[PDB]
Amino acid sequence: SLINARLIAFEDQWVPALNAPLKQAILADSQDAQLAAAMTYSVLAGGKRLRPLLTVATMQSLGVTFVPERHWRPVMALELLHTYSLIHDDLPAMDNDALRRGEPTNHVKFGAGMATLAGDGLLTLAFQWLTATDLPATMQAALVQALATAAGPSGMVAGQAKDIQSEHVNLPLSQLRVLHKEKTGALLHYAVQAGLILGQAPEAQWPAYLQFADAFGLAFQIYDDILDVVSSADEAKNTYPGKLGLIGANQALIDTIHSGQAALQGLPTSTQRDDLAAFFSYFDTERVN
Amino acid sequence: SLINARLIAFEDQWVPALNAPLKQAILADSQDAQLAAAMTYSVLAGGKRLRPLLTVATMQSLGVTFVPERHWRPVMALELLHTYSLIHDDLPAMDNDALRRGEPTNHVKFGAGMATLAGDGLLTLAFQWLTATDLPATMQAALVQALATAAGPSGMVAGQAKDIQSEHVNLPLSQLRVLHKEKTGALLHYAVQAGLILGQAPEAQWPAYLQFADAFGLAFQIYDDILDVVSDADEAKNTYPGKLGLIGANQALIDTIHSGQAALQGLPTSTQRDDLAAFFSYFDTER
Ligand code: DMA
Ligand code: DMA
Ligand code: DMA
Ligand code: DMA
Ligand SMILES: [Mg+2]
Ligand SMILES: [Mg+2]
Ligand SMILES: [Mg+2]
Ligand SMILES: [Mg+2]
Repeated sequence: SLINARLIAFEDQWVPALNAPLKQAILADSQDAQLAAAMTYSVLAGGKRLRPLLTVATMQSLGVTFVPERHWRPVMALELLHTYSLIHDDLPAMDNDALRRGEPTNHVKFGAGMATLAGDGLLTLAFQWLTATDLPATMQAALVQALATAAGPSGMVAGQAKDIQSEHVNLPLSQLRVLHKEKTGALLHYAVQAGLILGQAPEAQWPAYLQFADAFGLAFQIYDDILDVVSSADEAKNTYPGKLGLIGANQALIDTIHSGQAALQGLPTSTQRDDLAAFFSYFDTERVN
Repeated sequence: SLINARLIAFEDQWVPALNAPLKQAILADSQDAQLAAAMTYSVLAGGKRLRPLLTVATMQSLGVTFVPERHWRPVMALELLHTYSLIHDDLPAMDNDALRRGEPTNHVKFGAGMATLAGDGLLTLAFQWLTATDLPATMQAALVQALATAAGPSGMVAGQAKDIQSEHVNLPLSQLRVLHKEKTGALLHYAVQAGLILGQAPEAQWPAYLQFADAFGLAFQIYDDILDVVSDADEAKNTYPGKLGLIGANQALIDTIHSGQAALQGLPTSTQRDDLAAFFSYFDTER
């Protein structure tokens, strides 16, 4: 399948705009040079910025204008948190990886101690950024509650815990779904949820947007599993192609994409919702072939 | 002695009360039993709870009584974050310690990976707990901003980064002071600031409360340095006894206690003065 021209236009506008203030902001909110450099290193090493892009596309789809002085820190808090999860995931105690985002991993460059602290620093800074701007306190509190719920011991960290415990266990698919929903699903759910909070989405619209979000999070993970096989064994077993075969994984991807599209078709049509729908064109459903 | 009995009586009442809902609360907020066990193990292994005790003492000195439905999760959020910091500090990549709070460290019991996640889980859960009750949103947001500022890369974590970077380095005292204010001062400053927030302290009283908070946090560190040195050469040099000798360190402790007592004198009522002053009795006995 092909990437939608809408999505190309959207990322060309937003990726550089979201990225530009990162280095100055992280440094401004730090009181240690090396810590600042370590946190920034992992954030700037690369990244599709899928999570904050989703937040912005959600906001736009609610007719709400992104204002950098009000919205940039809260939106990019999610990217700080996502980046922290990657630093800790690569650590010697965890996955013990040498490369991340095409660069040496944080601990290889700074030491395992400083890498651990860079992760802790980014996790914490995320909550400072959610509450750093002139947004209503009700909206700030809702963001914090949502992010902590998505990121913590019922969400991303629970998923990471399950991953430790499943390292040499061939999981049934039903159990793998629960793991995925915590480990990767929850921050993608939050990405959209944050846009609903910032855009003050009427309550009646929440189910359709969040069904879209959950479907996007599931498609993301199935595609990541597919990419692990096609692109450049016991943990390969706990993947969609590991459970279902490559064709079966790709059928799951196709079904999930359609399910998310169907969810959004519940809301009134608009060009901005067409932009949001177009995020599914990130997933090439012909990559298996 | 009398003042010491006052502090001990406060702790005997409040520590069991504050601890009681912890196991059930952490479990309710988790979706992995092993993770919950690892988080709960380090929180319940012990701890003087000085940080949430300071919050309670501050709020009640301002005339706001502790209400469990409103206040328990937000107050104990500070203790979850404090506990996270200890777990990560003990890790093989950091201090590589075998015992914490009278028990084997988290990574000895659960492994380094799960201990790292237990710290991450506690840090994140702290922010959920701050915003978990139905306190006014202005208060919730103020607590989150204050805690993240105290705990993050300008506060605690920055203090920890300076500690890594000074492992085999003889720091000048002026640098050591900055390191201390970040590493241990910041969360103790927050302990009192959280009480000002929850107690809706009048704005003119903030300076006296926070001068007290800073003196307490400074004294806490000097006392910790003193006790470490009493109970190789690279370890001891970046401490108060290392810089000033044990006599000078003790003189610094005594002067800092007096400064904190002086700060409290600027509060408008005797009841406020006496409530927080009992915390300096902590230094009058041994651990
Ligand atoms: C499974 C998982 C969470 C992978 C990293 O996420 P990503 O593919 O969005 O990475 P990046 O942030 O590097 O684009
Ligand atoms: C929350 C998080 C960072 C998950 C990454 O999981 P993984 O180790 O399966 O993916 P990757 O190959 O990106 O490390
Ligand atoms: C240097 C430092 C922050 C030590 C632990 O503080 P603490 O003595 O308050 O620990 P506990 O929570 O075990 O009472
Ligand atoms: C924030 C934090 C946990 C600091 C620990 O300092 P330390 O390692 O000197 O104290 P301890 O002797 O309690 O590990
Ligand atoms: Mg990994
Ligand atoms: Mg992993
Ligand atoms: Mg230590
Ligand atoms: Mg240490």
